Amino acid sequence: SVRVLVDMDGVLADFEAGLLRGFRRRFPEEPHVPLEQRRGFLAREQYRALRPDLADKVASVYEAPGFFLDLEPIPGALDAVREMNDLPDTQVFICTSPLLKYHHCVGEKYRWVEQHLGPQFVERIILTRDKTVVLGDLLIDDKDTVRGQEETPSWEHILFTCCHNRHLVLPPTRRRLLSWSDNWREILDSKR
Amino acid sequence: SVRVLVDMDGVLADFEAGLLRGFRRRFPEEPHVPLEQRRGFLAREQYRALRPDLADKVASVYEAPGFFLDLEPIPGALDAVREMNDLPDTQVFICTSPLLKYHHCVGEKYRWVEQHLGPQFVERIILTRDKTVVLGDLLIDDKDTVRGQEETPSWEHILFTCCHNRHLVLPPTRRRLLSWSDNWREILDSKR
Ligand SMILES: [Mg+2]
Ligand SMILES: [Mg+2]
Ligand code: NA
Repeated sequence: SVRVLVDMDGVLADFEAGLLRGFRRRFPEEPHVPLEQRRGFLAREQYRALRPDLADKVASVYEAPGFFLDLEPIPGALDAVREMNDLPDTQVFICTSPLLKYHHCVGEKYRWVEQHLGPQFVERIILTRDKTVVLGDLLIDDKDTVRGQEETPSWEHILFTCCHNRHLVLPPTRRRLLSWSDNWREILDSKR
Repeated sequence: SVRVLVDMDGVLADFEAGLLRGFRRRFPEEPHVPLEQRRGFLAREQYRALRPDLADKVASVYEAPGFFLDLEPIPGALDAVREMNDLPDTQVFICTSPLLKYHHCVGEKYRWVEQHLGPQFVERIILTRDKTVVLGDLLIDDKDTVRGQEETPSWEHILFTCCHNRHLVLPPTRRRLLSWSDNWREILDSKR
């Protein structure tokens, strides 16, 4: 059996697109960061660098009620996770971190899964700020480094390509998924 | 470092006492199950056995807004988890399962931890319906058996005594903690 931990923001749910659209809607006069100029995992810090007052503004978008509930799916993501879940000798968990400002994030993530993937996938959510203490064979995640209390996680991190990580070049000893069309089944097969 | 997974309901937060209190307040005419007569992990099924329509009435208590937020702490629990978190070479996570009816459970659990233990402990929450895929040395949990996709969890389950499990007689292979005034430090030491 192969256990796949599938990240939520940037892999199933399009956080970055949601952030930019909410920022453009609520702060139309201010400078913004086009998606393909994004660099680094923390959008708030790139906005701060653009202009100091933008840090709190962009935070207000992703901390607002409804923000997580209303995110659009990543193309191909929901079909892929459905397909993956239905493979023999495969199990899937959705392994996601809440924001530090958790209040409108935790419940909305559960509802987003319920609505987009259904009740069977709600039961496969793991909410944690430390993914390294979750046992699995693979972690598909857009964060460029996934760190925590286990120095040597059980899983292999598969970087899922996203605007903020596109610029990185992995060494030949590592693998990137370019998108959900980039033959994920072969990565799972390497663990069988 | 020894990593201790600490359950929430029945170990930190007194679910059973809150359930009974809420049931007696909402349904003051109805028969109830005194805590000392509780048997089996799921109160709802004991109520169903008492009279079939009581099952849904008890569920309406623990599904109501505020139910989780308003639980009282288990005696000694908050002090013990504070002391444990500060021990040298010791890691604590709060590892808790949401209800299937998650809506008024997930956010309320985060707020309960924030209020009773503080923001830093909120970062130590792991929400999962499968605790067997969480890495640790020890799981302190009142559920009589803790099962999931790993047939042999990394952790040793320490059964935390609660009204519903007290009469359970276990083989000497399974260890029990009678309360937070029992010798939990020795159990941690047995893994160092
Ligand atoms: Mg992500
Ligand atoms: Mg419990
Ligand atoms: Na399957």
